[PDB]
Amino acid sequence: IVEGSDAEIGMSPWQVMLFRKSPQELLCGASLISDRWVLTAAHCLLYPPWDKNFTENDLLVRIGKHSRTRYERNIEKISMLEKIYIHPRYNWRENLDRDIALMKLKKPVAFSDYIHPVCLPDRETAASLLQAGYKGRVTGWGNLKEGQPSVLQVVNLPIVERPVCKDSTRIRITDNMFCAGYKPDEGKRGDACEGDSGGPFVMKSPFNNRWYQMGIVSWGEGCDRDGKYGFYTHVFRLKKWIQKVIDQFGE
Amino acid sequence: TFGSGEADCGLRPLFEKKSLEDKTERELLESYIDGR
Amino acid sequence: DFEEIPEEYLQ
Ligand SMILES: NC(=[NH2+])c1ccc2[nH]c(-c3cccc(-c4ccccc4)c3[O-])cc2c1
Ligand code: NA
Repeated sequence: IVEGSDAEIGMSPWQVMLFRKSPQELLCGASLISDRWVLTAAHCLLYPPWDKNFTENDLLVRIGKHSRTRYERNIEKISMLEKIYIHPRYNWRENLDRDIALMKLKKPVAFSDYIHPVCLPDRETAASLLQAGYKGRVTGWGNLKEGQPSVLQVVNLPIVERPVCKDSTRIRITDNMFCAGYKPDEGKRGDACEGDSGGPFVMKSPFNNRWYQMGIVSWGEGCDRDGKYGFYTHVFRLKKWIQKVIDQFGE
Repeated sequence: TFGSGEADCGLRPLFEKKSLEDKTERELLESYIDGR
Repeated sequence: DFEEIPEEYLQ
């Protein structure tokens, strides 16, 4: 996260870390949506251009963390994966369209003051909150510049008007993506960066006080460059796929 | 899990559940065009 | 840079 601050303890209890076993390294961010399911970006698991194709057995999910490199004994939980489901139409060849994946944990995790699931939006919440100018929050242990943080970082970014998003790149934007960030002319900065992929973009409903995950960190061209924005997967538009694998393969 | 969803989702043990606000959530709420 | 995690989680 660039130009963000350290998070507070228990500020994002749904934040997850996808950790590789060998080498033992942070791979991506992810989020907890129930006691047995994690949501992340499909490119974190499959990206053939760079020969990336991970299997259950190669990953570990660390939940309840704050510190990036320490094993937070008695606070975090490490789970193994039972199954990984990538969106059948994830487009890694052209623009990472439908960059979403679900991971089923081997065993359910128990919630605590540091482990709690985020809500997935419903048509109405998406409708009222995904408006240009409204700010959302992104969290992650990714790069600070285009070193790394010791603690989870957070930054609040405004959603941008879709034309502005399309006119900032040469990549074809789809309705399954939205972009966020400040305009060169807004004197504020911030963006996600390498290592933040897969993590959550959330908003707090002023109607019922709950936090909803509206997006997943997907891509950007550089980090916090002026005139560019970060792109996020539109969770609500892919929710029927989510519903389907969950009630087709578990809960 | 699904819509509205999980049940107790989105209510943080250390904040909403105790009626405590984190330091920048107001920035979010203030951008959703005010609350009156 | 990461700290070692308990062997039981690799196995
Ligand atoms: N500026 C942004 N908004 C942004 C957001 C997410 C990102 N993820 C990355 C990223 C860069 C290199 C490799 C991966 C990657 C590739 C395959 C598997 C896992 C991560 C990234 O997610 C950069 C990147 C930049
Ligand atoms: Na920018």
